[PDB]
Amino acid sequence: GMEPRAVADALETGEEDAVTEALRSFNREHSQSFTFDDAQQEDRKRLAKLLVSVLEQGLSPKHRVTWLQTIRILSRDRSCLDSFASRQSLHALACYADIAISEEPPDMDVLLESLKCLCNLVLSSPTAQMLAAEARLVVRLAERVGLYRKRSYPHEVQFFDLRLLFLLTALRTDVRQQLFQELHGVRLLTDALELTLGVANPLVILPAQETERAMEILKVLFNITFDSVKREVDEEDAALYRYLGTLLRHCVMADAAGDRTEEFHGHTVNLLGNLPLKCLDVLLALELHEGSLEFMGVNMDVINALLAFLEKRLHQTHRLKECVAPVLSVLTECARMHRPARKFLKAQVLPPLRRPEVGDLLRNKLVRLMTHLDTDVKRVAAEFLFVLCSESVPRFIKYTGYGNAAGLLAARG
Repeated sequence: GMEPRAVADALETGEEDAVTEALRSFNREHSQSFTFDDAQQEDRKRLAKLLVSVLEQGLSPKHRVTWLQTIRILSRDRSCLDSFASRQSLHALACYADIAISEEPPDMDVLLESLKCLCNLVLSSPTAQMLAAEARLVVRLAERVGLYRKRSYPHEVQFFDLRLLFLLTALRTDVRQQLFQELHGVRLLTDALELTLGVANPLVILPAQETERAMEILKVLFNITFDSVKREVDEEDAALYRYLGTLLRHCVMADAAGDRTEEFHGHTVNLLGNLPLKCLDVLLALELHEGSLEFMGVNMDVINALLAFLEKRLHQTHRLKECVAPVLSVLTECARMHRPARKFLKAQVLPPLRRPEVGDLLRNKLVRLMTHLDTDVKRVAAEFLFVLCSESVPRFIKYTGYGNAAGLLAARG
């Protein structure tokens, strides 16, 4: 086909017409991933060195898309990734992605292809991660995310904008902190989540690509809130998180296209686990439609859905039981906040019957978690049933058996 040597040699040939066709021929074959060959390792490296020197000096406006395409393809290789991880190479991409604090009109295809290059370099090059922080790309990247309602940007550039935001905040502590503290990240991404859901008549089904965007938003929101929320929050912050929690309540009650409904709820529940737990009362504020689950004059659709997610997530896991802790701690706080919730979950999880650990029952799988290797999963499992048991040690011992309940009574002191 179009080998990397022949593309390199075509570049050593000075004619711009053969380099244009040889790049397009290379961009057609190697666009998919199974074209990757360990035999063409060095020939891909020497071609990157040729292209990078053009990029950090300026790409001609004509055929600019095909030049970024070959770099986006070569950026999938960890060997050629170094050559582009330079201060001016990443400044060129940031300018073509329009997030470089330069302009102070957009070709949507050059804009998107640059974003995919930055995502590949930031993903695996710690030098690119450092230089992207230093270039403060998060500033105008968060700004474009806030103008998504005014500026009709395509789905692809919206997805890779949010993915780069995800990669920057996951891989750089400083960028994660300035999105939260200086760039109003929670409030900004909360508005982006609502726009992506079409909320404000509940949301029942989310389209395939609106789900893809919303999951990435939930991932960035998880990053900037995982350790930055004090839970001793302002009255203004408590309203912001209660607003965000209301959006997550819609996600809990909704469905996504494809099989993504499982991943979609997991991201939702993960974010709920980061909220100030007094803001979780929003989960119980859902007013009673008729077409509901009712318990003691309170809507229990939300808590039934979380319970369903717990029972499903409990089945799939074998040794990654950590992914069950977020829904457990959300359901535990509801049972503390609410009395009809404490009583509804007690009937569903620990119904009066007549061997606490043996069995395929939900009560049995939970008691098995009280004897576990992870210290957090074993504590959230016991605390859940303990709260459901009205925090009574004798009743707590009856349902869980004393052998399993000894850890909770000893650790609590």
